[PDB]
Amino acid sequence: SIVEWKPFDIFILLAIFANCVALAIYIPFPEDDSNSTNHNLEKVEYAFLIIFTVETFLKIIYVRNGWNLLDFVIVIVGLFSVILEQLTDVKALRAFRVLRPLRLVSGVPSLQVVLNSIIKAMVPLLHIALLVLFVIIIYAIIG
Amino acid sequence: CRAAVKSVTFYWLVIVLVFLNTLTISSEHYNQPDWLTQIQDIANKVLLALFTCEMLVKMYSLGLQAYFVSLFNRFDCFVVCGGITETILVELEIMSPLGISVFRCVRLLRIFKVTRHWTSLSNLVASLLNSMKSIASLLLLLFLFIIIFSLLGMQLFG
Amino acid sequence: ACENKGYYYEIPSIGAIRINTQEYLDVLGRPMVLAGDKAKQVQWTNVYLD
Amino acid sequence: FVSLVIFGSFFVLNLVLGVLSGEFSKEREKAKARGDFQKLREKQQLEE
Amino acid sequence: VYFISFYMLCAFLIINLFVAVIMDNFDYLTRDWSILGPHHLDEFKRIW
Amino acid sequence: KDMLILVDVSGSVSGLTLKLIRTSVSEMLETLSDDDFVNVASFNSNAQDVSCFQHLVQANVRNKKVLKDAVNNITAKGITDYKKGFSFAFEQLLNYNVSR
Amino acid sequence: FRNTILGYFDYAFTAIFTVEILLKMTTFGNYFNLLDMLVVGVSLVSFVVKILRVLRVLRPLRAINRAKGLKHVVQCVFVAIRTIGNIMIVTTLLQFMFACIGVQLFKGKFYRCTDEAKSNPEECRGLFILYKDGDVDSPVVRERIWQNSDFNFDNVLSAMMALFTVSTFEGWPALLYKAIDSNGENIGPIYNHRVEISIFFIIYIIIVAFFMMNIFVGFVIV
Amino acid sequence: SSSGMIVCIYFIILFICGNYILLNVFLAIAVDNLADAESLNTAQKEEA
Amino acid sequence: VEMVLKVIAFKPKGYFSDAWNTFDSLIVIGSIIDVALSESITFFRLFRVMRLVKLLSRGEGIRTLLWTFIKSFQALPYVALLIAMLFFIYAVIGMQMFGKVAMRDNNQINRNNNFQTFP
Ligand SMILES: CCCCc1oc2ccccc2c1C(=O)c1cc(I)c(OCCN(CC)CC)c(I)c1
Ligand SMILES: *[C@@H]1O[C@H](CO)[C@@H](O[C@@H]2O[C@H](CO)[C@@H](O)[C@H](O)[C@H]2NC(C)=O)[C@H](O)[C@H]1NC(C)=O
Ligand SMILES: [Ca+2]
Repeated sequence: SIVEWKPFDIFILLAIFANCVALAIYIPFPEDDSNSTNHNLEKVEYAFLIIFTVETFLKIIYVRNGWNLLDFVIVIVGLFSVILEQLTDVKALRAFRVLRPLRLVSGVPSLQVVLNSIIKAMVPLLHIALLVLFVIIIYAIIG
Repeated sequence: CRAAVKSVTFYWLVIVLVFLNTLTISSEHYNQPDWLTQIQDIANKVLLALFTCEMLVKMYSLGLQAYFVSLFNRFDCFVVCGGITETILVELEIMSPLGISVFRCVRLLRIFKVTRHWTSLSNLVASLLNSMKSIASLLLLLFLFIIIFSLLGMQLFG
Repeated sequence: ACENKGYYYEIPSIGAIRINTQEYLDVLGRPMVLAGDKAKQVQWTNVYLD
Repeated sequence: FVSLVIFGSFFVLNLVLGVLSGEFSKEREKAKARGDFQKLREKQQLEE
Repeated sequence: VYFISFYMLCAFLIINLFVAVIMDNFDYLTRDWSILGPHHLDEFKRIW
Repeated sequence: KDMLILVDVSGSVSGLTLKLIRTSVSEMLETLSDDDFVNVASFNSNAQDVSCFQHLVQANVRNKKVLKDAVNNITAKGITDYKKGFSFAFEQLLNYNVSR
Repeated sequence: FRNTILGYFDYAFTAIFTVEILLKMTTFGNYFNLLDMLVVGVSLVSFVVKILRVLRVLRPLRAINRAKGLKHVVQCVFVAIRTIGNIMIVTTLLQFMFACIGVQLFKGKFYRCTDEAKSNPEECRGLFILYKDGDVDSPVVRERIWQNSDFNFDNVLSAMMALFTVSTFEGWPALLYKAIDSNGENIGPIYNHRVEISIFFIIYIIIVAFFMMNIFVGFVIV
Repeated sequence: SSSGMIVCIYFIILFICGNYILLNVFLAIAVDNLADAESLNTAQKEEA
Repeated sequence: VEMVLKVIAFKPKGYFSDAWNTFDSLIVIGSIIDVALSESITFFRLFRVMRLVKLLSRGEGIRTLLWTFIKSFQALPYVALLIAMLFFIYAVIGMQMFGKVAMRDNNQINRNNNFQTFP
């Protein structure tokens, strides 16, 4: 934990960016089709998952922070998906790896604070949202 | 030594020059006559020569160091170097098929030389240039949101 | 196609189906034209309605 | 439908903008106490 | 000309109406309930 | 000729480009006569015949109807395997068991 | 029948309004009064005629002077217009520059043939067989014409109009996917030829509609 | 038919939660740096 | 039943004193009319849905917002007049100019979208 101050956070940020770009370069083919690039990206995702679960296990030795909870949730979801694929809907659970770019904001306090300000700005708009919902319900009933 | 270059006559001359450049650029259209094209190249060469001469005259009467301090002079240097590079590449042993259209957009930006004298709208420009860190932060957050939802849509409806 | 004495055809829509599915007879006719006089014999078709 | 368009969005769009414009202007009065505008003015007043 | 001018004029007038309505209630939109509000007066009247 | 039609029934051809192939194959069979022998096969990670013929047939009116009906029943699913598809096609042209 | 009945009415108001003008002038013997006489004056010329009939729509424009609130709100609108003009000039200049760039990019490249099989005007001639709804068993003969896009970038004015329609967020995906397929000067489209050309449209939208149109409303609010 | 319509909430969220951020990122720049410009203009006018 | 129960303990004279109290007053007779006409008809069938907003707007952040925005709209009835004048002028000009374009079922100027009449 003494040496993990500067390089560990930078390495995790780089890993998140690499996972994001690997997800970007994936081509979803219709009707279970594939190519060689997807086959390589499967192993790339395997390695990224291994790194992520290693980091999650190491960081404990956690749950109070929401971002750490999100990281734990996505890591165990990836483990669940991998175990199910290996021991087997099958790829329907694959959509939970899109949250990897989301945790990049945690590492970016700037983006984070901006995110916190934007989220906190939504409190006054809840009454307007309720009014919109009521108007929608009334008009739907009339229709 | 420097009174003539700062005269109102010089200002009006550079304004008419930039108007001529804008008219030359904004006169291209589909199936344009060949003679119109000939006038366009003639005007491009003549105005490039005139602007280079004006820049050289200014450099010998105002000072080289005072230019790069302000962001206007360096941009003008970039524009004139791009224009002379465009002309030499066009008339050299290189065809440059796609680069002809790109280089026109480089020389199209001469209207900034006359919009810089506003001094009334420059407050907004200064404020938005000083808030660049915040602007980049919000733009990056929006881009990240777009990227996340694009990946989710790729997974769902791919 | 090039490495196997063949031809490459593109069929982007329905309108190109009819023309591109008959052009392969140009490639198959190459050995016949080079034969010359020996590849000139009258052939009679099956009975068909005019 | 015409009434739905007027009330559903035009009225709501005004209400949404009014709150955010007020909230954003409410941040202007909060940030003025610290003196963020003074820093911009101080930086600008030395340029001329 | 008809359609472009109509679109521009209608957009300008619509945002003019929206901003007039917004500025007519700027006191409420920047109420800052953390210090005071008319709801206290309404509660006092109800208790009366 | 001894035409042997290889059809890609992999996943990527589902949709407009599947019915384009089905129409293209049907129009291709219209250029064959009783002196030409034809068969149709499809490959998607595995190569197989689209019909009951299993080898080249005389491509007369009865046989061409069977291939046309069989090629209209194909569906797109799986991955693409060109090595397994051309091996099937090349081997069917070296049969010599039957009339060709 | 209805037009004639309303035609008889139009005589009555002109008689009343002419009477109003004379008596008002008699006791008063600015440009608001010029408009009052202009509306009545053009009617007396009546009773090309289409231009005059269109111009007679100025009837309710002179109710502004008769109401203090209407006049006040009109003057407020004019004052708001006057202060804005610095933003309009910058937006117009940027839109003109973007129109010039679009002219340089997609000059004449938006042409296409009636059937998606002929890629140049030299062979986009004559008749062709069209298959209705994509069915091969329902053909119909149609003429093929080398057509041009309704919103193109052929000249500067066309580019300005197309970019205005884009900035209104109406039909902009169609223009985007027409420009993506833009192949060459006088040839037909190619499916997803240059997807990277979408950067032009994205940058233009972000700069103008998202940014400089929100500055418009923000400065009005300020 | 079937449960294929539950996926429509993807576009509802992408629209409502996308326009909300779009209306907070491009309006903050036009309300913060634009109000300061007028305040900067007023301060500059004081010295002028 | 609840209207009469409220009236008995509240007296008819004071029933109209409260704005929300009168809202329930005019709805129930519509309810007791359509129950007879079931076995014109859709009027009170539609108008009975208003009870939701009537008894669900009794908040303190939404009701005040609606009331103050309606008050602002009433305080500025001349910008709306300007918008109406613009719409009127442009509609008359469009009727005079593009009013003679034929309505075709495969075009943008169709039976539902045309310049043939002022509405
Ligand atoms: C009173 C007549 C002048 C109105 C006017 O002139 C302009 C010059 C340059 C830029 C904008 C204007 C302008 C507008 O008022 C105007 C134009 C548009 I386009 C516009 O945007 C309409 C659609 N919008 C969301 C779909 C895109 C940003 C708005 I809001 C206001
Ligand atoms: C017919 O083709 C087959 C392969 O398609 C040839 O191979 C033989 O097949 C027959 C039974 O089908 C058997 O004799 C053997 O299994 C195969 N090998 C040999 C060496 O015979 C076959 O030679 C071809 N000709 C005949 C007459 O069967
Ligand atoms: Ca494939």
